[PDB]
Amino acid sequence: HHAADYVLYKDATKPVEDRVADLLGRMTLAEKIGQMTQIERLVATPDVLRDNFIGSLLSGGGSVPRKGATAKEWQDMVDGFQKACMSTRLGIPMIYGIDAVHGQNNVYGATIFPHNVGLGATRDPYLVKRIGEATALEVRATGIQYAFAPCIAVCRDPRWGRCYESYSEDRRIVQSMTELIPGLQGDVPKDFTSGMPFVAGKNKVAACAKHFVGDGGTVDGINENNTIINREGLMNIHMPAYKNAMDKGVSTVMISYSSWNGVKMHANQDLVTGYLKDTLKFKGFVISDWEGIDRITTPAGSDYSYSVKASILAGLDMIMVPNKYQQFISILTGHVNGGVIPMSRIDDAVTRILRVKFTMGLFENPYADPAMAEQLGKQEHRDLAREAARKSLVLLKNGKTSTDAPLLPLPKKAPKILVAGSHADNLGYQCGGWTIEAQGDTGRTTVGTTILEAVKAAVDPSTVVVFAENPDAEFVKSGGFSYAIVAVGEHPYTETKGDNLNLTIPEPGLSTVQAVCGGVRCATVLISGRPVVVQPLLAASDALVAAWLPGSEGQGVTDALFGDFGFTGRLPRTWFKSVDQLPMNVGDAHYDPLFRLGYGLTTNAT
Ligand SMILES: *[C@@H]1O[C@H](CO)[C@@H](O)[C@H](O)[C@H]1NC(C)=O
Ligand SMILES: *[C@@H]1O[C@H](CO)[C@@H](O)[C@H](O)[C@H]1NC(C)=O
Ligand SMILES: *[C@@H]1O[C@H](CO)[C@@H](O)[C@H](O)[C@H]1NC(C)=O
Ligand SMILES: OC[C@H]1O[C@@H](O)[C@H](O)[C@@H](O)[C@@H]1O
Repeated sequence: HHAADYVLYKDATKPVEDRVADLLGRMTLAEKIGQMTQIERLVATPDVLRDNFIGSLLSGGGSVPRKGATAKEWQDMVDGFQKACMSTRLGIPMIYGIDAVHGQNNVYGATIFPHNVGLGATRDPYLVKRIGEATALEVRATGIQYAFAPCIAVCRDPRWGRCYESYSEDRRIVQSMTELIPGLQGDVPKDFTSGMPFVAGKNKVAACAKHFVGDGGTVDGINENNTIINREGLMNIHMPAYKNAMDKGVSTVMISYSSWNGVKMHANQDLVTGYLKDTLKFKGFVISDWEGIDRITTPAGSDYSYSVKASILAGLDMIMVPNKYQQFISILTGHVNGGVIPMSRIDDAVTRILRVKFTMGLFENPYADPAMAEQLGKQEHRDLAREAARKSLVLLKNGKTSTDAPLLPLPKKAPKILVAGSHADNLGYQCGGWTIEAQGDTGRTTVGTTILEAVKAAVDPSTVVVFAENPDAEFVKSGGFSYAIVAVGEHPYTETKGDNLNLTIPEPGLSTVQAVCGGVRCATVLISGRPVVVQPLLAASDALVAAWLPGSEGQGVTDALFGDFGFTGRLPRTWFKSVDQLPMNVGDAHYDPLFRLGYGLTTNAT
């Protein structure tokens, strides 16, 4: 279709499948295996990207051009890598991925939304869609086109260090929150075939349903472990939301480190090819987790030749190496050259990769848009996070006895109030994991409003606010306080570091609540990724709020404390009496919760 140097794959007016086929038929083995390779920015250089025809880059947690980098610094970095990729023979653009799992959370100044467990507490799929939308804009602010989200794990045991990344122990709630997908990617058209990939264009991002499948079903919540459940329960609990994701055009699917009845997901042909591809008709690309193929073996990495064979024969399309690309490419090339992996498998992986890239407009808009940089941390997005934080809060107690005056909502005007606790003025703790680093961090790590800052922004000008992180009982009794707001809870974590068999909050936490509430009527705000042992905190407190990990916008907390809005959140998980009960889920036979799934007290706006 027209000039003498015409190349059909480069013609934006042509159908995606025709462009895919046209380009695939021109590629060498090296160019094909390159597409299948995703590398860390930390090992990327212009020569590495060209010489190995690399398909994809990522940032792992904390993998950033520098601390405090601006949106434009990110764009410049991503465009630098893209320029190298576009200078290859075929000029296939790379796709750049990142964990934007509660906003664009590796980036300084990005809006940080509540983590998924709190979003489950909202029962508000449209709010979740709007968070997807805003997160797409903040990702594209940084020049990035691909988010490793949503995590649609169904966490069945809160001892797991990633339980906060699950919207609920109830698969129906997780299913409902797959609205994140069309928020991130755009709505699919009226005619759409379930399982096809979709992204609307340059203001949206490719999504990723992860981690397939049963990541939240592991024994005793041990991260990356074995999920022991018959096929019926796998399909009834862990699988459903993947079909909702197919229906909404999720572009990619990431494979889990976990095993199912002793078989490593990253080696499971029956589930990855037989089920996801052949039965759900998924036509986007399947990506590994980070050194996920390595972890097929014990020790991990002890037979990388086998890792490559097993994973690629199982049906994985793109491998998150993410460092040893030379070894990955060499070993895979060897296997193809020896007939151990057929060309049909290579061509399928590359067809899927290219399909997503052409569908999302990456060949038309390979570079960043500098007018998008100002989307990062935009006040309108912060307003949305603030609404989400407030809606996520679950009020568990509001009065020690049925005849007490209800403590919440608290008055904005009082002569003197106390804000206390390790979590009252600590932005990093209120954001939790996957914020600036994977494990998260402590203190003022990004731009935001702590609980203390939000209190001061909310109260009448005549109200004196005193902060004391860990006051003793006498300080409180002597201070002339009208009431106290005390905030405590878990420290930031993710993955295996978060696995925890006792689920008791660190001290001083309870001891501060006791000292404060002992002296003055108190609202306790518990910051956690999951239910934790809570009877002792309840016994001391007039009121207590499960605030989960509400993110950067602390004013969401005070919005409900001071009665600007009423409490509406409902537990998205069972609150256990003891960890000896676990696992214990709604619908179980011996169900003896401290608070059942769906529990939540309400207030009315002042
Ligand atoms: C589960 O963890 C146990 C305890 O560390 C470990 O020995 C076992 O190999 C793990 N199993 C799987 C499938 O990952
Ligand atoms: C509970 O578990 C974590 C390790 O997972 C540990 O750091 C913490 O000290 C433990 N708490 C108690 C009460 O043993
Ligand atoms: C709030 O308003 C409702 C209905 O409009 C009322 O019936 C309810 O009891 C009120 N709730 C509280 C906690 O006062
Ligand atoms: O950061 C890249 C990846 O790291 C892995 O450890 C996690 O399991 C994934 O959820 C994440 O996308």
